[PDB]
Amino acid sequence: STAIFSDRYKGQRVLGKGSFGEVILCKDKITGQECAVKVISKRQVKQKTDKESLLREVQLLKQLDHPNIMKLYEFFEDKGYFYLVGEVYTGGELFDEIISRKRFSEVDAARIIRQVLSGITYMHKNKIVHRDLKPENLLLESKSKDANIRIIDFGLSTHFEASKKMKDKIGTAYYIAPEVLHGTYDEKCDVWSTGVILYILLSGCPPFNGANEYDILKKVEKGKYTFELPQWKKVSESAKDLIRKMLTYVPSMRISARDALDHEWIQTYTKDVPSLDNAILNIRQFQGTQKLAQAALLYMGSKLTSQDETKELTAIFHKMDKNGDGQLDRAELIEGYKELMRMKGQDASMLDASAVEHEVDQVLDAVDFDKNGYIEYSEFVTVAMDRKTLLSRERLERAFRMFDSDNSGKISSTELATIFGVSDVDSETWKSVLSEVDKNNDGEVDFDEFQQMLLKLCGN
Ligand SMILES: CCOc1ccc2ccc(-c3nn(CC(C)C)c4ncnc(N)c34)cc2c1
Repeated sequence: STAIFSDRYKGQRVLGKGSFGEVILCKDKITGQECAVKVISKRQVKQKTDKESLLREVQLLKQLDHPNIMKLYEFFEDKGYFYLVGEVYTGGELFDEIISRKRFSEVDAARIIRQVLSGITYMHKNKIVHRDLKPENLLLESKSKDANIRIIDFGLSTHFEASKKMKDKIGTAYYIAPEVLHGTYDEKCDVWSTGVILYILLSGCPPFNGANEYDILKKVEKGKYTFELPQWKKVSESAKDLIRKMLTYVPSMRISARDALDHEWIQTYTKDVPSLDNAILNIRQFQGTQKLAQAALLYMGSKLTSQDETKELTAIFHKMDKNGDGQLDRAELIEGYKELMRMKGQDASMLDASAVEHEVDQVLDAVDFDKNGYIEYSEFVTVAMDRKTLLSRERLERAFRMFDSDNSGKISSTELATIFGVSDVDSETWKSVLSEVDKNNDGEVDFDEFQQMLLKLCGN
């Protein structure tokens, strides 16, 4: 008989959203082992391969072992989902840690890139390609400072189709190898992606850039880039030589991961070296922008999900309310909330019956109602839904504050252009919405105004 994920694991909390699914911090019900589970919804993510081929890849991945590669422990599958259980890392994304440091030299970059190349080299030896390598897939193992980089998502993109949705696409275009765009690719695509990441570590700007996703993709496909920016004047010849070799257009002429590890630049800088201050500055701006556009798309999504789940939940309860007096008990609210999850797939957070009981009790305990009596469902619906959004509403706010590095209270129109370009919101569409909110021609918006624009960009 098939083994069941929630027989073995309980959810602690959501860690975040990555490629193909939500990632949840889980705990083994017997051993207390904490793990990070990536939950992939079959409704939302299509498979590329047969079951057979996926099972064999999983089995291989459970056996592979390298210090710069996320350890996979278990794999489960049921009717609606795939569950990929792996080791928890607590150090967060590499670039998030880099923006927090006072100095950053080529030696720091070389030590980072060596780790990435070492992980990749090993995976290539095992005939596993990443293809979607980017900064978000480089996690630090712990929150220490000599912490190792662990690369996540190796092998996934071969078996599951990427989302076409921008909220899931943010960041992808800078890093993708040109040959991946055209369909004929091999493991060399991962060296290209690393070259891009390295270019960014040493200058703070993407080598291939543009005002929207398609403009970025157009630059990538032409494959041309330069080292003419001022901050390249501070950088060694050997680093630009390696970059050139990694960003070589024709894959057969591009350096391999293994050979890159032997490059002069890696050798010299990983065994009287200035800080790259202008690069740190550009990376923190790049990062903040990426994080705010991401938060803007999630917020818009969250509002739409709420509009959808509010009405669904009310209809479920109306139906359930046989007598029609507006009064359900706690087990009924639970059955209805379950009914909502049965219909939805959005909550990886509500893995089993027991997580749903708990969530109901959280809402009741907020709403000043006794859990042992009968309850007005319309009031319960109102509180339950804010719970889900405000997470995104307060993360939106948090992300607006982090982007506003000067504590000015405002985002300029130029900055909005940048943010919406990354978010791939049409230029005349956002300006139009900004016209409707900025009637004083300040050419800038505060947080509430920004939020209002986003509500207008999602049909509110
Ligand atoms: C074959 C590789 O496929 C997988 C399988 C499981 C994963 C579990 C966690 C993560 C993961 N994703 N994230 C980043 C999230 C917050 C976006 C993690 N943070 C900490 N520890 C982790 N392990 C993760 C990625 C996975 C990728």
